[PDB]
Amino acid sequence: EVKVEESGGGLVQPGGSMKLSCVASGFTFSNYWMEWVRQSPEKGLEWVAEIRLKSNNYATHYAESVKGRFTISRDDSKSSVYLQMNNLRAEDTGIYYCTRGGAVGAMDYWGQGTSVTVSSATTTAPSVYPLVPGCSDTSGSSVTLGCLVKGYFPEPVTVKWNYGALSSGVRTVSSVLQSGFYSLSSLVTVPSSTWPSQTVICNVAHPASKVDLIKEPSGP
Amino acid sequence: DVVLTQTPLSLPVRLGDQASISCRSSQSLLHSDGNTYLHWYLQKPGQSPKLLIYKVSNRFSGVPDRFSGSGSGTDFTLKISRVEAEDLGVYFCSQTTHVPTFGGGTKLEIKRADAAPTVSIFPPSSEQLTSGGASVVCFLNNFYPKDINVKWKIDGSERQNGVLNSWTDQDSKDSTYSMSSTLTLTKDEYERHNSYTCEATHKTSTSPIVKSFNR
Ligand SMILES: CO[C@@H]1O[C@H](CO)[C@@H](O)[C@H](O[C@H]2C[C@H](O[C@@H]3O[C@@H](C)[C@H](O)[C@@H](O)[C@H]3O)[C@@H](O)[C@H](C)O2)[C@H]1NC(C)=O
Repeated sequence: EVKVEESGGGLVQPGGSMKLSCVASGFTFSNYWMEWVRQSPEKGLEWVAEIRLKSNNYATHYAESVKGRFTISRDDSKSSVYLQMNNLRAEDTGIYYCTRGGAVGAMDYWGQGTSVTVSSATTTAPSVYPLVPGCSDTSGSSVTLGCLVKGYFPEPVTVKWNYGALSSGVRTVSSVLQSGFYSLSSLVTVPSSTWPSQTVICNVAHPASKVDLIKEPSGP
Repeated sequence: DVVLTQTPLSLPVRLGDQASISCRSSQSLLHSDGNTYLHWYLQKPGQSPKLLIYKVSNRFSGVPDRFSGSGSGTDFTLKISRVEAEDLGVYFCSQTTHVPTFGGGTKLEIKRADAAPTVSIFPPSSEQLTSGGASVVCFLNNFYPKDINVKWKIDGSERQNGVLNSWTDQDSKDSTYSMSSTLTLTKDEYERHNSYTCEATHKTSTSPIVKSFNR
């Protein structure tokens, strides 16, 4: 019932700025300290900052590496907490999580996280091609369809089928960076009857370019 | 800072079995107030980390009694009895006695029964041709172990360059893997040939699983 949701990620240049937001619900927000933790493939999980309570005069504490560049703040009325980031560096690249300072002594509830990429390379929305049967005989769980997502930057890209309604047997390999771009594939398996009679589409989202791409695989 | 080193780095375990993750810190985590703030978290593929154990041994809400933790000086341990599919992911240890720090993480993999792959080959979509390249995809679905080799043959001849292989994380349900091999050619290279074949060799067989199409 406790809910925490961050937003505001994307691609930034060095040394630019960026602000993240976190909205909590399901608990008396004002009674808890709030935290920001980031995860990068170079340094793993790293605590960034914390901001305490009203009675504490909203005392804040930052990790040595972001001290003087990042500012954390809260707004108890709207159950939100923000993270202002300035003079960003490549090292600041990673997924940023908003977490609650639990009464039990640990960060108990985390949000889904929002990704941040600090780079001098620009954003490129993905290209999506259909992976279709390839005209063959039914011998592999009954028909397999997919969406090939190529040439995008930065990461991540999320893929869903039938807007999420279709979630059984969905397979999405991890992205691979080559020639300066990422690409991945997402495939789903469905009964050779429920297709093409029925509609199957893939939903490819790319936060950095704020695009949602909907493609329906037809027999063609 | 306080460094937290976890071992092992990767942990293969059979369903229903027992797994054990350790966490060692560079200094004592005993706080002046007498508590030790060492915690454990589980992060499943795609999901954010979830708290399992707080203050060395207290289980968080909804955390089954299968997860138990202990401590002794600078050494801490997380134990998972009766391991089950849903348990896959990365487990992290963290401390909040001093400036909060986290360990490197331990990926828990489900050691399950071998499963032979199902191969599907998708010729390039005409929609890709104007990009200047063509991608033929060979999808190997629901197999285990993870290791697999895909070979590509263009008109009988083996083609090694232009290939990109990538895997999925282990599936929460049946604990299998899927992987796709993508052969990318220049548009004209693709049209100067007619047979495209990918052969997959997995532990589950001697003879290559072959799939191919002709234009
Ligand atoms: C250096 O001391 C530590 O500073 C960190 C950064 O500001 C804090 O996150 C960290 O606090 C711990 C414990 C805290 O839990 C509350 O306070 C403790 C003292 C109580 O025992 C507990 O019941 C709670 O009221 C928790 O919310 C955070 C995330 O971690 C702090 N260490 C300590 C030991 O206070």
